[PDB]
Amino acid sequence: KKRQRFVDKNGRCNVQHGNYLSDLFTTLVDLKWRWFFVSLAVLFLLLNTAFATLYMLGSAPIANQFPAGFGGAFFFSVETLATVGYGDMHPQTVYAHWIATLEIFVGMSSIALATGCAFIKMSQPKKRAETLMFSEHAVISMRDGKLTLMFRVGNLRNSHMVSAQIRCKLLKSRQTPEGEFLPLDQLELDVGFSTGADQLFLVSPLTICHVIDAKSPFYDLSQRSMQTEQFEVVVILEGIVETTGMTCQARTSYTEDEVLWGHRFFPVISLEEGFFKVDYSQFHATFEVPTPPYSVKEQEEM
Amino acid sequence: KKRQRFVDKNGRCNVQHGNYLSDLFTTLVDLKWRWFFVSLAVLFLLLNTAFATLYMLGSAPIANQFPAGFGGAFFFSVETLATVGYGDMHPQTVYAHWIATLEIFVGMSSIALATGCAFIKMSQPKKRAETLMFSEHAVISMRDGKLTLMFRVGNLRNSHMVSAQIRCKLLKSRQTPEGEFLPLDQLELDVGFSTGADQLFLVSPLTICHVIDAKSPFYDLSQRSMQTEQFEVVVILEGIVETTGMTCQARTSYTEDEVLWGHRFFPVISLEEGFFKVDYSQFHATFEVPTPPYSVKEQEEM
Amino acid sequence: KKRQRFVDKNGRCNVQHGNYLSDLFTTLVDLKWRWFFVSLAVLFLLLNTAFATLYMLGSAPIANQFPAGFGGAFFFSVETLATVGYGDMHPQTVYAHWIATLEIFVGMSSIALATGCAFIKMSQPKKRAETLMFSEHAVISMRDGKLTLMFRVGNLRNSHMVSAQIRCKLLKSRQTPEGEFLPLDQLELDVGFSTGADQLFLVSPLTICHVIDAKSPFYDLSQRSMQTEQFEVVVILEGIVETTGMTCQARTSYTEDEVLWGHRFFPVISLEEGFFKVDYSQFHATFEVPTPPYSVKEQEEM
Amino acid sequence: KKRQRFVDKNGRCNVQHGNYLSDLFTTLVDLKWRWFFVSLAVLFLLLNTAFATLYMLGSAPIANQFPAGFGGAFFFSVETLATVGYGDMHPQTVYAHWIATLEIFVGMSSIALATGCAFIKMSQPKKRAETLMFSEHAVISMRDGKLTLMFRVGNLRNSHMVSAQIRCKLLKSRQTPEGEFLPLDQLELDVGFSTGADQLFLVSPLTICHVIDAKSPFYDLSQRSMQTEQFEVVVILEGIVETTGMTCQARTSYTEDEVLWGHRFFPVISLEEGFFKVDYSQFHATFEVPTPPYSVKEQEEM
Ligand SMILES: CCCCCCCCCO[C@@H]1O[C@H](CO)[C@@H](O)[C@H](O)[C@H]1O
Ligand SMILES: CCCCCCCCCO[C@@H]1O[C@H](CO)[C@@H](O)[C@H](O)[C@H]1O
Ligand SMILES: CCCCCCCCCO[C@@H]1O[C@H](CO)[C@@H](O)[C@H](O)[C@H]1O
Ligand SMILES: CCCCCCCCCO[C@@H]1O[C@H](CO)[C@@H](O)[C@H](O)[C@H]1O
Ligand SMILES: [K+]
Ligand SMILES: [K+]
Ligand SMILES: [K+]
Ligand SMILES: [K+]
Ligand SMILES: [K+]
Ligand SMILES: [K+]
Ligand SMILES: [K+]
Repeated sequence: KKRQRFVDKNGRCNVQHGNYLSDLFTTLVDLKWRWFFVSLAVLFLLLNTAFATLYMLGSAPIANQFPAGFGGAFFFSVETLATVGYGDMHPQTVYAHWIATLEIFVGMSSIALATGCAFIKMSQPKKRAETLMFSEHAVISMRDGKLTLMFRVGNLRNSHMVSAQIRCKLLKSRQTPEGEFLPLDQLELDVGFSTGADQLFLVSPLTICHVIDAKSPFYDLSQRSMQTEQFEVVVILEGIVETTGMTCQARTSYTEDEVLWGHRFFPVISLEEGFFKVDYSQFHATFEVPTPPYSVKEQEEM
Repeated sequence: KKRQRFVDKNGRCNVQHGNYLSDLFTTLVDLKWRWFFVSLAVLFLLLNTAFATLYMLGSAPIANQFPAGFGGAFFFSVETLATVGYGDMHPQTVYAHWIATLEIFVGMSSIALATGCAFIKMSQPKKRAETLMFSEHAVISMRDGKLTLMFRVGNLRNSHMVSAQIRCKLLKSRQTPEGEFLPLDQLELDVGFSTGADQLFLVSPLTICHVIDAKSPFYDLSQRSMQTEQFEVVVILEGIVETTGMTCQARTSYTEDEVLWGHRFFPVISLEEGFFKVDYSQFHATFEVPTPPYSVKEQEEM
Repeated sequence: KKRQRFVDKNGRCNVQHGNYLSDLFTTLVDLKWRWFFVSLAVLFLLLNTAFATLYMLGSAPIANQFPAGFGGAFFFSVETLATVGYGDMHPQTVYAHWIATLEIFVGMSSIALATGCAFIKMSQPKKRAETLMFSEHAVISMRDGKLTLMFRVGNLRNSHMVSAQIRCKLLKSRQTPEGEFLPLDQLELDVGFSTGADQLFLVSPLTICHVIDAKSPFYDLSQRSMQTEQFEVVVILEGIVETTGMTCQARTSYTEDEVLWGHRFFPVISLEEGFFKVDYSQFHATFEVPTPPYSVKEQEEM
Repeated sequence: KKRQRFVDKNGRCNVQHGNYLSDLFTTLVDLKWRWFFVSLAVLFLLLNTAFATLYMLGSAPIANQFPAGFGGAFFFSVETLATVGYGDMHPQTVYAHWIATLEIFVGMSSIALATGCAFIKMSQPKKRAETLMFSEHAVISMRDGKLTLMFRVGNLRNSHMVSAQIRCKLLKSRQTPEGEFLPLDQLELDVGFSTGADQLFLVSPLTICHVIDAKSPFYDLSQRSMQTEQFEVVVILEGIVETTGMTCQARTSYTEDEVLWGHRFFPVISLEEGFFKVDYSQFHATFEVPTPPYSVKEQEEM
């Protein structure tokens, strides 16, 4: 179908490199709460099954063991691991006392670790899918007298984020005049770093602008050349979740075929009574407007 | 009465979008401590009422159940959910042991979650209402030879915040020369991003300055045009609470009618004996000063 | 003695403003560990004394109460508040069960809160007094062909901090040409914001430089004028404690009499065998060097 | 062998300065999990051995003490310190009640502290050794018409970091024209601070570039002078671990002998099917390319 992009529209990078709970850690945290707990419950049962078997290795280790056999050892383990200590059943032998001592340490430890995970889980920002949105396409048309590359960004579910900032990079394979091969060269796309305009007040959707001039990597991009050019505009938006103070990031990408020459976005903001309304049905919509086909370079130099 | 502003003086945005505890989470945390705990107490009682009924489904589930009936099941639940485990009352049947096992897991879980919430609650900065203040009005008058837009900001209750930074945006509906409709266009208002002056040393109140020149959105704003202009200056102040390391933000807004042409603020700082005193009675006060009615543009080009 | 400075050498601001545990919170956290715990121990004893009296209001509330009287009620309270629940002593009446239920809730709550405080306490950076140091004096002399204001900063106890940044403000009372009174006006002192040099690699001590040119507030400062000038250079250094990720700040100040014209710092760095040594005995030391008495302005315009 | 560098290739600074758990704190946290817990287990056993001896100072302090003697006092201590409270063994004397009360307080405290440490331990980023890599050498050759200093950086184990930024400093001993001795003077090496290019999108390896021009400290560095020059390029890369929101830093260094004149890096990126592959075998590899031996200064002025 289409060429292989380096970053998916959802922000996922299609890279592959070559030849302490670090990996499974994020997994646990990533899990939805219901599966997070169902997950802890499983470990709980396993640890209890394990210590229960250890107690059974000794003879009459537990006073008033009920029910007799493995079952009682299991429930005693439960009250021990969680430090409940009803005590009707309790260690009756030195061997049982050592097993209980070890289980008590392991139980506190496990509670400590599980508690840490819960906190981090709680501090995590909601998935991008439900917080930040980018327009499917970007466009290029004249704005305030200059050919401009634009795309839209909006913050749905109020994720109470502050310190919102946006950065844009152009990914393109190229060869330098000296003959250096640069497969995924990254060029800066100025979207406000020199005016402070890249520090966003993102409440309602915004149309991000990259002015195409002599310093822009798109200085010589024309309607025609777009048809044979190969590039990828990568967008990075970062913010901090106020409630937690956690820094989050949302990313998207626009390949050459997802940039529409001679288009303009429809507005999404409208003034009502008591408030301004955001019509999300127009979020991705654009329409054609009179735009010259020439690159800024062809125009400054013709 | 007055037009509909996009941001209230208190920082609240009047926006409305279109068609895991995420929402109720902030609510709980937002609550005052007394209601936070009264809130946890309610859940505690409910969980205990719930497990108490479960125990009652079995026959003589609890040894020495006291009082007989639901009451004893309730108190046993209490000592179980909180992992106290006095044990005088304790599971007497396999059924009761399974219910207790489940309750113990739920109790640890609940303690873990409630503990997480408490921490976040503790890390939260005090409300703006009691930490950062903005002058009710902004003014425009000559300072150091240049027409300047000014407003005041101060930090009351020492919220031990560092990394204090301020940003200002001009919100205004406009139409581009190419005919693009921009309902809530955001233009940058330079208040120090090019000198480092936007990185504030906020101890005593400060008068924030926006120099009106050729690059300012207010380049052609005159006393006369102000009377028919429609805009909103949005102010964003961010800082970090030292004690907790949490990043916070305070916002305010100034509509065209809240900007006074030809005014100057009264001073609030005074040198005493041993310290400098801040007279907050003059915080919002301004007085008229000789100021030309022309815009900077009319003056540079007349 | 000397005039009243706005910021003490130790970073303390001498300001006074006018007419939920927020205040006492920092106090507790500020406390040294030994007093933090001795402080929690006191609350523990008080809470236990309180619940002990409540139990005593009922008759024979506790089974096997030992010792008889208040003492037994106190120890039972202890095992209850901390959720130990030995259970030899346990609620014997409905009244005692309600008191115990309330105490159990309060105990979990207290443990939760105390645990939160401990975490924050642990995340706090060590006091400036033992982490960041500033030279007692600043100096002004020629460096690389330009009159420069300099002072020294060093990081003692490796506080594992990253993202170290420095900012400098000139505090001075002045009157604008238009007649505006500005008691504590803050002017920016460029120390690297336009080269990235304000982002410090602070391992060994550094000499911070402010080049005095036409854009500097000190453009017309001469040896003579220094004798009658009144100002205060406020220095703000911020960093993040790597281990905890907490942002901290150290501040100092230099009044006009603490700035030495025609001086240069002695070096503190020396190359040994296997490492570079820092001689802190030379940290504050400076010596006189041939320096013209004229301000940069008198020199550019003479 | 080789001269003494100020920063090792692994980021370690070879500095030595002159004449509350702060030091041992990082140690504990630094420890691998297995040793972290084995470490807590030791304290646990010691505290229990200690309280066990205290109980033994009294006569028949514990009911149903089992086993008789120190052993029973030890196990009772265990159930007390961890707040399990089986209660079969329990305080029988006022003396034992006071010791238990003290142990209970110490146990909660210890659990609180250990829990805090665990959280911080969990929030720590994985060691650089397994997260960020720098090329062994840097090179200098022509790129896009300009003599450029380059080195490579890559992020191995996806440490989910955002807000990635890079800074570069030139460390060199020098003497100012005025005769000031500067042993370890730090000069800024521009690697994108004026284009936003220092804010990296680090997924696949990147070649960092420092353009050598009139403002560069290397303006007069030639192939010949490199042979007798003495300097050290220090590289600082900072990022935030998304999962935890913790800011981390990786550093490296390049002495004059580790900078290869007239070299170029081999590419590491290759386009496969479904993804872009990173060949880490070429990471450190460079080859010679036609490069003039003259410094930029000799060339601009010849
Ligand atoms: C007394 C019981 C208290 C239970 C409290 C449960 C809080 C669960 C919080 O979940 C988190 O909410 C965030 C939004 O706030 C999401 O961004 C995040 O992804 C999600 O994991
Ligand atoms: C042993 C018992 C210890 C109890 C400690 C209770 C600490 C409660 C802290 O509350 C928080 O204080 C912050 C200011 O410090 C406010 O900004 C924040 O809004 C508020 O929620
Ligand atoms: C199993 C018991 C574990 C006990 C752990 C106690 C850790 C105490 C940490 O104190 C903190 O250390 C920081 C430096 O690391 C200081 O900057 C900070 O001011 C100080 O409050
Ligand atoms: C119910 C039991 C749950 C146990 C959870 C154990 C989590 C251990 C996390 O360790 C941390 O992982 C980070 C990467 O995620 C590393 O960067 C860090 O160095 C390492 O210390
Ligand atoms: K118990
Ligand atoms: K018990
Ligand atoms: K606990
Ligand atoms: K942070
Ligand atoms: K944090
Ligand atoms: K317990
Ligand atoms: K218990």
